Amino acid sequence: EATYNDLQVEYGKAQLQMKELMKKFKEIQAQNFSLINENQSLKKNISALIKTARVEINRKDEEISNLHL
Amino acid sequence: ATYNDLQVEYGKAQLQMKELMKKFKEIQAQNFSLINENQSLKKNISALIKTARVEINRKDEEISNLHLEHHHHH
Repeated sequence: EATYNDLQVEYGKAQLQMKELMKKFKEIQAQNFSLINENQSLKKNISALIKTARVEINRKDEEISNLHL
Repeated sequence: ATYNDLQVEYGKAQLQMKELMKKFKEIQAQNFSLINENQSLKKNISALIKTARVEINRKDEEISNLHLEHHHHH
């Protein structure tokens, strides 16, 4: 049978564990937020790069063909 | 606080910590997927920049050569 003081002791231990666990949760939530932002910007970066690259290669191929013609 | 009130608060703290641990593992799995996906996107971008540069540079030199060939014959 848990005593009144034992419940007070365990409650304090639980708050210390809870504070420690809440710190780790906010940390991994912070990491989640930056990882998602990095994910979305990398997709926007690789998309603009593909468009920039194909546009410039086409334009260069048009010069080469006209010069040959 | 009464003895039963203490049992309740203690039990409630335990249950909040279990709920918190569950959400932690959920988010951790998300971050593992995002780290994996971001690393590959960064390798894609490096590969694509390299190959586009090779193409553009090669195109620039063919354009240069064709202009110099023309002038040399005019």
